[PDB]
Amino acid sequence: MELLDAVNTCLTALGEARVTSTDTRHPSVALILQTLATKQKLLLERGWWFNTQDEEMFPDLLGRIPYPAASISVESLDGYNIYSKRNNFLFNNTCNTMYFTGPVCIRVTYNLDFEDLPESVATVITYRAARAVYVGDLGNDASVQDLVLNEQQAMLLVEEQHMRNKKHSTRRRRPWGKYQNALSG
Amino acid sequence: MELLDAVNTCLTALGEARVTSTDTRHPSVALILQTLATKQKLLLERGWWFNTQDEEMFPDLLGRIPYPAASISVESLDGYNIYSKRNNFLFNNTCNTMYFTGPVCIRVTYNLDFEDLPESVATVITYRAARAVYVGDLGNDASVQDLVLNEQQAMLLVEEQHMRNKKHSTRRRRPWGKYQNALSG
Amino acid sequence: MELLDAVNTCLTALGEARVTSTDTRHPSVALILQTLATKQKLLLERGWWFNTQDEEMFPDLLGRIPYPAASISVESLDGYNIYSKRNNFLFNNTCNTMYFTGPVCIRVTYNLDFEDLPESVATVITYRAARAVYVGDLGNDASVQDLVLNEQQAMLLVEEQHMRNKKHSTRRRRPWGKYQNALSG
Amino acid sequence: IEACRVLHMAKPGSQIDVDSMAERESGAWVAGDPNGVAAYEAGDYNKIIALTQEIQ
Amino acid sequence: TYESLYTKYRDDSAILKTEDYAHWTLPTVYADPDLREGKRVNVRRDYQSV
Repeated sequence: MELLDAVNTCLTALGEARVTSTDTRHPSVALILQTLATKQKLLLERGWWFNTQDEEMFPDLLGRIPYPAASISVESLDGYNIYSKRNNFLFNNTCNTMYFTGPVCIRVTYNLDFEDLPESVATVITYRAARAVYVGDLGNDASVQDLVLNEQQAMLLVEEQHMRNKKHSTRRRRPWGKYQNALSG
Repeated sequence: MELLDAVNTCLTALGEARVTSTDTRHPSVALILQTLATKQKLLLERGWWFNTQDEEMFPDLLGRIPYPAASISVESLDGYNIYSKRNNFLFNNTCNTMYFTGPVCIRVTYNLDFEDLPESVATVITYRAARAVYVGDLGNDASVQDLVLNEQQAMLLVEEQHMRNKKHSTRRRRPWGKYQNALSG
Repeated sequence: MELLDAVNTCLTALGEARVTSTDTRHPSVALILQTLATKQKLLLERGWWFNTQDEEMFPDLLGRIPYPAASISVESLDGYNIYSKRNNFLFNNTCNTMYFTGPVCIRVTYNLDFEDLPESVATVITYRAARAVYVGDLGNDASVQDLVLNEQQAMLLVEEQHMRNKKHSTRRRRPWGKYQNALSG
Repeated sequence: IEACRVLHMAKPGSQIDVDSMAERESGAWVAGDPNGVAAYEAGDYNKIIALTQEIQ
Repeated sequence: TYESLYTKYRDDSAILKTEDYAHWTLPTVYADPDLREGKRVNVRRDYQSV
């Protein structure tokens, strides 16, 4: 879904005329783009089936471990340790220190381009931005009840798709593996 | 159902006069066509009984596997692996790499022409586009309660038809096959 | 029920004067006729007791099987196979191919002339078209509550007639035949 | 003989994923209402119970 | 050349069918002696012991 399509949808929802290029100097386009970017950044924070991976980081000469630039959130995977981002570097919350001793394992959530997002996610982002602009620029009229409804319908499909892709099952737990090993001799 | 019929239906719902050719230079026709295209693309994302097939892809010399141009969504069928689309190429989410080693199996959802769509689907698309245009161009009046009702009635028939065509049964599960094999000697 | 009667009924419901020939150059007649045709095409899609038959098709020299021009929907009857219409030809959805090897069996739903339709079906079509035109041309007034009521009353009779003609029974199931065969010796 | 109809009806107007429910292996997790599909019911058992007593 | 007669007089269909019956009741009574040379080869069991 090209950004121009989302911009035109927002303009049509706001009542103004459609455009042809996202570089047009109309002042509403900048606000639309900023709102779209902010909503996209906020939505993907939790993590989904297409923007979550595990990675390992290594320390520098001093002992400071940097973090990926495109990431949005960090989490630990080493026992009960806690990590957080501070001063453009990882912070060891469990020991109140900034210098590490070796590599660590952490979960990372990445931010992607608007084009690569699935259709369902793009619809949710577009319809959230449209309402955020319309309410702040024209007041709370009776037409927002359609934008909210469209957002909810899109969110249902998003959740269904995410549940379908992950393929959760009860056969992946270790007790089942132990039972199957026992049922062999 | 020709596109001209849908355009004329939308124009009649909006109150303007009917037309004769989809190439007419009236400015509302472009908006109608864009809305129809967007709604058609969104609706078919989940997949139905007429636009779902299984296919196998092969890697290039480097090891990158492209994806069909007409597809809307991709899914994996190899164990518990996860695949996604990124940078006009398939991405291996389970290993955080872009280069594959061999062929893969994936589900694909295709986008078709408006003419080939069944009548029930075309009615739903037309009545969604009509409301999306009317609400954004004239406000939320009392006449949208008929468009929503028509959309719901059409969706019921669409779902009934899809359920009829798929022909789900309890005799296709493997325990029934094992039972029938046992009942033979 | 002649088309002129339906046109005059729609005109009377809309408040305009009656006419004498369907060829009259009044501009509302064209819209009435188009709406009637669209509603008739949509209604008969599911299939009833007077427009459903089974037929067999044969392949061409290349291996492409065309479909009847008057049909509205196609369905398969060979095991668990799935067929659909695409590019003015039948498509084998189960094998992702367009070329067949032999004859096939499929259900077909046909479109008939307005004159041949029963009275109950014609009343439903006329009263649907009348509302579709009145709401879009004059708004949602309090007089549509009579058109909807008439449509519902006609639909009840339509369903009763269809149920009467089909003559469903529990004696047509094969277990009854087996029981009757057993009760003989 | 009427008591030998084995059908499952998908309620209209409910959120469900019929394909996943009908095609996934046993043990999977799916998204949808846990009551969107119900077994066909005609109420013909009481009539059997009644007829048996009169015949007896 | 009694091996020829031994192979001639066998009935493969019965031997292949009688595997399930043993598998449902007592797998160890019907184990093939030609797949082992003095070491354990695992035998699978069923979900029920009736």
